[PDB]
Amino acid sequence: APSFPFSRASGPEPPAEFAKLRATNPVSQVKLFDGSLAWLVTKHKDVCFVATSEKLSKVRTRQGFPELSASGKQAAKAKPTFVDMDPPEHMHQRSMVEPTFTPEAVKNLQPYIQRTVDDLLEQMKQKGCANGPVDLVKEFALPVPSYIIYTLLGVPFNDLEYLTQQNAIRTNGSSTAREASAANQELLDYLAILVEQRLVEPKDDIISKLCTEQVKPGNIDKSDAVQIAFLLLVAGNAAMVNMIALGVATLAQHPDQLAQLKANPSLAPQFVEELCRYHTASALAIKRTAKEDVMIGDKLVRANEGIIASNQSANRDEEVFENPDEFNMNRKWPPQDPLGFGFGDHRCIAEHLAKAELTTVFSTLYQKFPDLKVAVPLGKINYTPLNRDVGIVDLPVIF
Ligand code: HEM
Repeated sequence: APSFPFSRASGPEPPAEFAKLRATNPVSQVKLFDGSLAWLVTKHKDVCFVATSEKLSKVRTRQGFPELSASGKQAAKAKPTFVDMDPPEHMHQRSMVEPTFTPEAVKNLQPYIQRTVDDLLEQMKQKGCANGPVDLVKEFALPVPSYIIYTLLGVPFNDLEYLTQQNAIRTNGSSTAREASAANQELLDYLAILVEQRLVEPKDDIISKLCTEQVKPGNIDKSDAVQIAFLLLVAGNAAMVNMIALGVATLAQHPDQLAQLKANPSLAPQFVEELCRYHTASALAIKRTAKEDVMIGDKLVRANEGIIASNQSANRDEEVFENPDEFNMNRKWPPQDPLGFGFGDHRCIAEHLAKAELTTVFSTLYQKFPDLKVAVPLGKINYTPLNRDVGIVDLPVIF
């Protein structure tokens, strides 16, 4: 059984194994870092099955849970938030914070999203690039999602810059373990103060709603509110930053599509759909154990065995997506959903918000900067480590 996670074939490419497995061994066992085994599912239909089957559990205290790193086992001991709950606990908690993320609520947030993007672009323009290229990640891909989720959560404007830097430190590959941990605990400490403040004087933010609607009635306690707020901050931010950077890189790699997008910013929704299919920035979240035996394709997954369903692989499944390794923003979409945001009950709470952030970025960035260029050869872009989720660390640009 091969060691999993697999390493990307190269900076921007999925691991090579998936294509071979889809063709020859679509449900197979892999070996995790601790020597334990897990079933790896690679076809779109089977990923959807795993995502929705009521015979499978996200509860990490079940033995056989496929923890992928030593730190993952550590984290499994803490009180779970809804990301790791099954029904009925899952929606009991997830519903406490869904209202901000509904399609309609996101539609009404569009002018706020646009303003945030515009303001960061204007700053970038005034900082300029007269002495040399600037880092698109630091100056734009990082602050856009960070500023939005922090503001939604209830952080005041003045504190965004420092807290954006510290949340980045948490996940920067360059951070030492100490630095990352300190930044983590620091964000938690910050959030705990905000919870105290909003319990005394609520404001129009997600933390206040937790406080008034859940803490004060005794449905959850203050610590729970902190953890839920924290989940919402850290679950998707690194993914968003990576999707923005990858989109810029992908457009540079496919100049005619950049040309099309500049000529018609109304193509941004379809560009984002293709981007979220092609670059599966969160590929390791659809994990389960079997509560009882379940058949998947030609395999029996027994009770207490772990399963990993690769939405990355699903998104490249030739049976669903014609010419799947072709980036094509004019793609003719099939009836089956791309799985960038997962599937089933646990499907990304923020899918609508993420897509709105990305659409706003890709309908504005090249209007503001029609001559934006990556300022290193595309071959030399600094991607995330090949054994981690796809992403970009920094991206020098000129404009
Ligand atoms: C482009 C950016 C993003 C991508 C690609 C993405 C992708 C994902 C994927 C693959 C999952 C797993 C869903 C499943 O279990 O089937 C997920 C879950 C989740 N995401 Fe995102 N995400 C993104 C942005 C966000 C943002 C902006 C937030 C927060 C605001 C967020 C919050 C969450 C949470 C809380 C969950 C857990 C949902 C549950 O288990 O009920 N995500 N996301």
